[PDB]
Order: sequence, then C-alpha cells, then structure tokens
Amino acid sequence: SKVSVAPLHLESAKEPPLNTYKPKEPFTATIVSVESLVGPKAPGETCHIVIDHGGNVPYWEGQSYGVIPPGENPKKPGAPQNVRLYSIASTRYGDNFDGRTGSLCVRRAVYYDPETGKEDPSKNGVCSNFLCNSKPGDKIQLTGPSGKIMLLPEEDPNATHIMIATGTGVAPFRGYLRRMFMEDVPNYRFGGLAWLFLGVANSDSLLYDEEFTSYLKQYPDNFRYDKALSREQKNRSGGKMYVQDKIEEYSDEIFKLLDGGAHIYFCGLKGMMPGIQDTLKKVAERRGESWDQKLAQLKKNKQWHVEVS
Ligand SMILES: Cc1cc2c(cc1C)N(C[C@H](O)[C@H](O)[C@H](O)COP(=O)(O)OP(=O)(O)OC[C@H]1O[C@@H](n3cnc4c(N)ncnc43)[C@H](O)[C@@H]1O)c1[nH]c(=O)[nH]c(=O)c1N2
Ligand SMILES: NC(=O)c1ccc[n+]([C@@H]2O[C@H](COP(=O)([O-])OP(=O)(O)OC[C@H]3O[C@@H](n4cnc5c(N)ncnc54)[C@H](OP(=O)(O)O)[C@@H]3O)[C@@H](O)[C@H]2O)c1
Ligand SMILES: [Mg+2]
Repeated sequence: SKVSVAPLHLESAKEPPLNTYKPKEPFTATIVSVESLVGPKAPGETCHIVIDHGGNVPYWEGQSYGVIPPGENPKKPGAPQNVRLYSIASTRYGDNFDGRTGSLCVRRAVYYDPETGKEDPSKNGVCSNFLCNSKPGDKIQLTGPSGKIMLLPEEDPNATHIMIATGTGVAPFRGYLRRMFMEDVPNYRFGGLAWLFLGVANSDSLLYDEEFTSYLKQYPDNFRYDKALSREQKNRSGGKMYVQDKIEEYSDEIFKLLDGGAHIYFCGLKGMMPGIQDTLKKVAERRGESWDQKLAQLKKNKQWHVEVS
C-alpha cells in the first residue's frame, strides 16, 4: 500500500515556500548520495542527487532549488558563482519519507569540440559536474526554493494531468507521481488520470523507468506511461522519435482530455516546444480545429504549464 510519510505538518502551509534562503546567505546542505541513473549506452551521464536540508528548506512539488557551486564568478572577480536552478525530483517528504531531504536529477553538461569530438573539461558545465561529482558528506550551498509555474493543482483530486518531459525535465513529474501514487498523503487522494510522456535518447537513458513502470501495475486505471526513444525509434515522417510524435499517436485522446479540463505540463529542453506546437497545430488542422484558439483557451483556463530551458 502507500508509504507512510512524515511530518504531516508539511501539508499545513497554504502557500508554497519561496526564497527562504537567498544567494548572499545560502543554506549549507549536505549530500546524502549521488548515483548515476543511466546505463553505458546513454550519450551523457545523468545523476540522482539526494541532499539533506534537515527540514530547513522545505518545498512543494514542482519547485526548484538553487545551487551556488563553489568558486568565483568568471565574469566578476571576487564574486561568488551565479545560482543554477534544479527542478526538485522528490516530493516534499523526500526520498527518505521524512521531510529532511530533497533530490535533484542532473544532466552533466560536457563540452566536445564540434569538429574533432575532443573533450575540453574547462568548458564543461560548472554546477552540473560539481553536483554529479559530489560524494556523501559534501556540502552544497542551497537557495530558494523558487518557482510556482509547475506547482501541482490539487483543488480537484480527480483532475487529469498530462506530463510531457524530455530528459531531466522528468524531475517535477517524479515528485508529482510519488505524491499521487506512492506516498500516504491523507489530504490528497488522487483519483484522476496521470499520463507521463518521456523522451530520452535510448533505453539506457531512461530515468526512473522502474518506478514509473511500477505505477502501471499498481494504478492501471489512473496512470499511463509512454516513452519516445529518439535514437532507437523514428516518427511517422522519418525523423527521430520525439515526444511530440508520441503525443500525435494519442492525439484524439489528448484533445478530448484537454477539452474536459486536463492540465498539461511541459518540462525539459526548450527546443521541444516548437516541435510540440507544430504537431498540435497539425493535429488540430486534421480535426478541423484552430490550435491557436485552443491554446488561448487552455492558457485562459490555467491548463497549460511550461518550464523549459
Ligand atoms: C527553472 C530551471 C530548472 C532547471 C534548469 C534550468 C532552469 C532555468 N536546469 C539547467 C541548470 O540550471 C543548468 O543551467 C545546467 O545544469 C548547466 O549548468 P552548469 O553550471 O553545469 O553549466 P555552466 O553554466 O557552467 O555552462 C553552461 C553551458 O555552457 C557550456 N560552456 C561553458 N563554457 C563554454 C565555452 N567556453 N564554450 C562552449 N560552451 C561552454 C557548458 O558546457 C554548459 O553546457 C536543469 N538541469 C538539469 O540537468 N536538471 C534540472 O532539474 C534542471 N532544472
Ligand atoms: N524547469 C526547467 O527549465 C528544466 C528542468 C529540467 C531540465 N531542464 C533542462 O532540460 C534539458 C533536458 O535535456 P537532457 O540533457 O536531460 O536530455 P537530452 O538527452 O539532451 O534530450 C532528451 C531527449 O529529448 C530529445 N530532443 C532533442 N531535441 C528535441 C526536440 N526539438 N524536440 C523533442 N525532443 C528533443 C533528445 O533526442 P536527441 O538528443 O536524440 O536529439 C533526447 O531524446 C537539460 O538541458 C536541462 O538543463 C530544464
Ligand atoms: Mg536504465
């Protein structure tokens, strides 16, 4: 059955925490664990980082933590590094179900010369490698939490939530789905439909697949899960299989759900949004509908939730 979580007082706040810690005085959190999420054929390393905040930096699902990596700002001598934001991949209780930890899902940014393929560690991403190189006991300067765009609308516990992720964009949805399905949260009993679409390069690049597959077996009437493996599958037009192509496969169901009030969420690569928009326009056209008019209504009705970069 559902996993006991504590403390229940994390359900009491009526508003999300915001900017509890600020860059000039971050919270010094401690790494609990860092593990790779991916297999040897993944094009890059993505890691799962568990951070002990001690209950000092609570958050709601869908929010981000800021991390200030060590060092000086290259563009401002004497200044600390800029905050990098990471979407929290855990529920407010965290992976130890105790309200003391939060988790990040971090892609290592690695630079390769476009011509030679030669790696250049000096051009790698500072914070992502800092995080995935961390070890238990290391300290992390945390700020935030921040963000409200991806907060989960809970007013209707039987709402439909269609979640579209590319890569580490799956982060908030891991938290949504644990709250919907895994954790014993007496004041939020989800009875709607949650539908996760996840795009990753190949099978070795899947993130949390065992967890999501378990929900299909535990909640077959409330959870659907579709994957687009870009380098293992091709779309109807001959391009790599992206999430927009999986959305197209279920266009009639998705449009009906949206017309019925479903929320739809997009997280991950900013580059996926033009492709999604093009696909949805084409689907609407085939149905004799205007996508522009539909999207305007979804935005007016607060059904459309995008956080990409
Ligand atoms: C709201 C929100 C939420 C999230 C994210 C963003 C935002 C806006 N991100 C992205 C994350 O904040 C961050 O931008 C990336 O982890 C990269 O940060 P680094 O400090 O690693 O790279 P850094 O900022 O140091 O560098 C940026 C890029 O420039 C490249 N670069 C550096 N020097 C170069 C040079 N001389 N020539 C060419 N290239 C060079 C680096 O390789 C890197 O790709 C994210 N990410 C994630 O993995 N998981 C998440 O959950 C989130 N969540
Ligand atoms: N809130 C936020 O803003 C937020 C939260 C989390 C993550 N992010 C960002 O989202 C990105 C996730 O990327 P990642 O490095 O984890 O994954 P990635 O491996 O670079 O890409 C994930 C999948 O998306 C595919 N893809 C590439 N271009 C696409 C397009 N135009 N449309 C649809 N799919 C496309 C990729 O296929 P190919 O590589 O085969 O083309 C891959 O299969 C990260 O850069 C991260 O910084 C942002
Ligand atoms: Mg795997």
